[PDB]
Amino acid sequence: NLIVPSESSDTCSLIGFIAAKDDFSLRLMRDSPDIGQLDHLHAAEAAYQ
Amino acid sequence: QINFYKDSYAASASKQDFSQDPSKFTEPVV
Amino acid sequence: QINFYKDSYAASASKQDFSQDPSKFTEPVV
Amino acid sequence: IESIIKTATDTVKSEINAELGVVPSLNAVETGATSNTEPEEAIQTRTVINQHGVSETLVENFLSRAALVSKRSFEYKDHTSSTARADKNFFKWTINTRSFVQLRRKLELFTYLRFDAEITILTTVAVNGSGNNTYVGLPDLTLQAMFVPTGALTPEKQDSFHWQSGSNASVFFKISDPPARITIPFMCINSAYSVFYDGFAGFEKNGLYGINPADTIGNLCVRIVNEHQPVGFTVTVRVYMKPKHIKAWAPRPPRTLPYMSIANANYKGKERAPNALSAIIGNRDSVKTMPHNIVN
Amino acid sequence: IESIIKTATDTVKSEINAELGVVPSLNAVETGATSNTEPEEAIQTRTVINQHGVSETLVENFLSRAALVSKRSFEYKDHTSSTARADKNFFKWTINTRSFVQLRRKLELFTYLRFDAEITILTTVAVNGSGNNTYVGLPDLTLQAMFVPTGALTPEKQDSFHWQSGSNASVFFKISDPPARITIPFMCINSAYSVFYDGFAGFEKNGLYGINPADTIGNLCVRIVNEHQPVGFTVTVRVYMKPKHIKAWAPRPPRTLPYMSIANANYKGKERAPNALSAIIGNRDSVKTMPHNIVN
Amino acid sequence: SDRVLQLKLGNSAIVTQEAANYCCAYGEWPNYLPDHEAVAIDKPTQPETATDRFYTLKSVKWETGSTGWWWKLPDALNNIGMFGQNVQHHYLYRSGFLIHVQCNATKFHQGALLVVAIPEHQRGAHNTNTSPGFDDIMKGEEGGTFNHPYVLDDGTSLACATIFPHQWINLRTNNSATIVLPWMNAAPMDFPLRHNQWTLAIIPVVPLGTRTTSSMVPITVSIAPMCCEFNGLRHAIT
Amino acid sequence: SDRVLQLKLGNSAIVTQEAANYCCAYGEWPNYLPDHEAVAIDKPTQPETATDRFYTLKSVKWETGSTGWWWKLPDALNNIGMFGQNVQHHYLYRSGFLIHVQCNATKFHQGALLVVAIPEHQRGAHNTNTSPGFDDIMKGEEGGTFNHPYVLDDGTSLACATIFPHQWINLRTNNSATIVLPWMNAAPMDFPLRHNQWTLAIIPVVPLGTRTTSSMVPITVSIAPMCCEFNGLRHAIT
Amino acid sequence: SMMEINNTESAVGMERLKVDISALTDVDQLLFNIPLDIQLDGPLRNTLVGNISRYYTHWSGSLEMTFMFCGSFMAAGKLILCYTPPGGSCPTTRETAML
Ligand SMILES: Cc1cc(CCCOc2c(C)cc(-c3noc(C(F)(F)F)n3)cc2C)on1
Ligand SMILES: Cc1cc(CCCOc2c(C)cc(-c3noc(C(F)(F)F)n3)cc2C)on1
Repeated sequence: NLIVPSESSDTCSLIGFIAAKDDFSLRLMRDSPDIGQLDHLHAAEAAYQ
Repeated sequence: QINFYKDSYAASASKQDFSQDPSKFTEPVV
Repeated sequence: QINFYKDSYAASASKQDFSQDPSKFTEPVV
Repeated sequence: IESIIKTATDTVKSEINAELGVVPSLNAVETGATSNTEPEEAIQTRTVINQHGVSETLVENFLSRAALVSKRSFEYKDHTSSTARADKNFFKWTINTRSFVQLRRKLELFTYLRFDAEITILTTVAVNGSGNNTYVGLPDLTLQAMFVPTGALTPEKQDSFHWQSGSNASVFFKISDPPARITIPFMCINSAYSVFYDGFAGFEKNGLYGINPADTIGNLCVRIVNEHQPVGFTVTVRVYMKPKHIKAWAPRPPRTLPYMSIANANYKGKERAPNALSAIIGNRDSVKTMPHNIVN
Repeated sequence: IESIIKTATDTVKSEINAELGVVPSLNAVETGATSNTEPEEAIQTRTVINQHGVSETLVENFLSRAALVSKRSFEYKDHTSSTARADKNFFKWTINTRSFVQLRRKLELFTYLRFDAEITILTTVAVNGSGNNTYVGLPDLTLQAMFVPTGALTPEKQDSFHWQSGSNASVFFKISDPPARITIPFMCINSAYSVFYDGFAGFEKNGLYGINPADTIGNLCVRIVNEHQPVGFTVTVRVYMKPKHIKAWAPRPPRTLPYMSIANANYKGKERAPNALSAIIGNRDSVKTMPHNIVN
Repeated sequence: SDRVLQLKLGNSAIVTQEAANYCCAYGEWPNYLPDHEAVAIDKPTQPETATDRFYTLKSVKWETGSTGWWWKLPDALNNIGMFGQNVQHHYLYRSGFLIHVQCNATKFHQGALLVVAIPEHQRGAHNTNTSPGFDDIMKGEEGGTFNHPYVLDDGTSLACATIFPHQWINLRTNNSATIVLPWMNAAPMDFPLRHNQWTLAIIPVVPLGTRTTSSMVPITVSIAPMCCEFNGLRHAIT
Repeated sequence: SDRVLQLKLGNSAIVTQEAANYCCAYGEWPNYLPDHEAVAIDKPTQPETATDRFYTLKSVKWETGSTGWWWKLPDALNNIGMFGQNVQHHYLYRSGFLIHVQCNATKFHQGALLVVAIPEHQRGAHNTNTSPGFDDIMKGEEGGTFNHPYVLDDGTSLACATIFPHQWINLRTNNSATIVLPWMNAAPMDFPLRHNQWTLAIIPVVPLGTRTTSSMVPITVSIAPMCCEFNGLRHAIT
Repeated sequence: SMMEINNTESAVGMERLKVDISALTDVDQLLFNIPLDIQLDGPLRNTLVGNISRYYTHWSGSLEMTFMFCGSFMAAGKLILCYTPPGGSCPTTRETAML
């Protein structure tokens, strides 16, 4: 169990991190699905004015 | 490859740099 | 033939493999 | 015996044989071995110096031949009033090698294959005749073919942002140009492709059977870069694939019955022979009849 | 340890470990160092000779890919009665790399970049359908692309004297030709480009924030050399840029929220997750729930 | 007799007095995965005698209208002994197989069996566009029968099935067949519950016949896993 | 802290930051059975990483009226994982054990645990001539509690139990105990289902006490079989 | 880089970057689980490894998952972190997870 005294907060926190080792390898580069575009960005057309 | 151009920056991509130092981001301590 | 490409898989067909072992299908017994 | 074979083997002269305890013509099919009887042992032969090459039957030569793998026609026009079922100036194809019978049957002669693909794209255009349209002439258009690997988003419109292709491999080519040509490497996550897969794709029981997840390729999205014009056209794109640097393992019996689907090896056969379910080879009157008998 | 890495590291076999004073699995995140625990130290492993190459993740390969940086459509026609807002048979573009999200996000993974640019220009033409115009056909036009560095005057008309280009670099290309291609060197007045600039451009307080003056490029002016014709057309010019000979410094966190403008890094996020301001990753029921649980 | 052979494989053993030979698929023997072909970095478990042993399956009756039987591996051996326990508790396996098919009759009996090990015998359905389902493929220790042995149940031909590692049981000649199959796969290891590397098919090309008193003529199948390895230990999943 | 220690034992691992040392019973380490001490001529199975790994048992609450807990080996590990499968499918086994007992509290908590591995802890009953029954002895993974920890439940004394391989968990000092037990038996191997070589007992000699906010204080036990061997393979018997 | 394990509603901003653990009155209790699907939206998606890997299609190699306890100096506990190779359902009990 998580045992704390009366003067300590009874709820504690964990932080999780993840990383790759030297074994790691990637291949078959593609377009990342994390960025998109539905229209022109602001000021983008002003570059033609 | 061929690069019959007089300027060296006109050459193709140089994909032969296999040296790396990950410890400058993973163990940047003393 | 020519293959001025940087990747080896871009080359042409390699039609020069004349080794064969038919006995692995015709006499697969001991 | 593994050796280098460049020509067919030569024949050696033989004499009369009558020796007890030696029966070269007698074999045992039950062992699973093919008969080792030689022509020199069955008949009296002469010496023949054979000079026939065997380079045409090499698996590389046998399989290194461009074959149609994809063929798609779509209308290049104004698609404002078209339904959400037609190809609106573009299309996407889930790459596969089971849609056209010739290449499929040639590939399915082996259990495992490892090769690089050579992709050639050939585009033709025709002037639409629907309504009262005239010939007009054939425009010289630019097409973009983008390869979207598994997990990547595919375009939904002819002008969607996906076509900017920051990392996806695209090729831009004109119709007046020679057919476009690129090379794809051996993309399998395994050491070879699985022509046949006796398994299921997922970890649950509702997955697909016979399709190996390791052999997944992706999508080929082809669009016309040009914007539509006052008249409609029909654009047909044909994709041919040529294996090269081939390695083959575990040859298989050829398929006799016609293919039914690209997803499975289902079979029903022809109504009558040949290639029927109950009779692969056409019938003759009896086992004592030859159809093409020379009669003089 | 700086060394040459061509493949992923191999694994070594390990045995049972029970030794006092050694705790490889225990780390100290507060030091700012990543855990140095090895798989050989956390579990009992076997010897694996790893043959995976690492050439695809090289920064050169990662970034050396042509991406759309500019796309402009304008009417090629008689512009006598057109307003002073449309592109009258030509246009100018202030070169930047922040207009299209894919290349912008790939480039913004580093603080400093040094590379030569490979510029490819692809032009398409369509017949105007406004009014009662017909297809007619697609003319083979000549386009001129002129690079005007900072401080140089830019053309104001399609036939202004600026187009004579005594010293400015121009390229003349036909639509029927392959896409035009040139190379621009590393033009920065510094040793590297500043992908991000925590400063102001001028010596006063009204300057632009986040744009480095040292990284200014200039203008790309594209005109149709042909004079207008009895019918109007729409010409679309696309400019793709490919970095090469790349050097990268200080990798940065990737952008999660959608881009709002090309001038700044302003953010508002999506209305709901994923990629919302208050929730980048989509929600699940609880920390004890997995959505894609294998159930059999 | 025609040939004698003994197969030990652990705490089990088989003796045959009327055999032809035994077949080594493609002239190769089972072996453990080398370090230069390994993928999973976890240390494998090699039970050996516990798993590398003959398991005998239920016998099938050799009748006149018999179309043939098939057993898929390792599916048939899953849920059988320590091999089954290791399969259930592990995520990856790797193994060859020594297969012994037994069938005897009298000298007044005639009949020919083709015993063939098909690699990746992906099956098809008949007269339908739907693919075979999970229950059509996964039959366990009982195996299945051939719907259309003429086409091998996949639209190919039975006549060309001799391209695969095979033997014959000709009642006039021998009463047993033996095939040694190495590890056949495009991957060094595999998940045992969703993919079958081998399918053992026994097909009655020549039907059983006699004019003496009729007796039940069964066919028995014994499979010995060889050089078994297992990676990815966790709870049992069956 | 007072000492740190890491215990890998397969695909598992334990880290302790507040330990005293670890105990090797009688100063010996587990080992496989040599040829000059073997009895059974059958080739043994040595699963290794599949069986030589930490198994964690259910936790027990550390209360004020607690008399102590005991777990008998291999009885407690029988029916747990590949070790349990190997025990069920085999007639003889042989193994050492690495035992790790975990218990932590705050710095305002006091209490002392004696963690002792009794060899051949044959139990007795209280106030009766009848011997303990099967259900009194075989408790499985759950174990049992001490009726009279004063006499060790056998008419001896708890005060002299330190003659056995033991450690202490003094909340003021450490929060874990580790004992390495070799194979202890008069025979080279034994039937796992009818005899227990070791009994791990955790006894509250000094009761738990504090004046701060009360919390549940559990005690966890992890046992890693070591150098496991199995002989006499047959069907599972459980 | 930090995992967004607390990707649940009622967690806003930085609250999604930490997992809260309290004192329980039952033994062997499950605290949380992490979906290991980088290729799909989950705790691993917005990580350096995840972000850079989502630019590629095929991956291989080993991962390390580090956990930092951020309680007070004199709060104590023992946890068990378990990785289960694929094939079955996610373990819900410690007895199944320890395997
Ligand atoms: C068996 C077997 C054989 C294969 C290989 C088929 C390769 O499929 C393609 C095709 C047909 C076209 C492209 C392609 N078309 O265009 C482009 C580019 F222009 F974007 F580069 N790539 C890419 C692949 C992988 O996969 N499994
Ligand atoms: C970061 C970062 C990256 C860069 C480089 C962008 C290069 O921009 C261009 C483009 C897009 C086109 C031309 C160009 N187009 O046409 C001609 C020519 F034909 F006149 F030669 N040059 C020149 C430059 C510098 O600058 N900052």
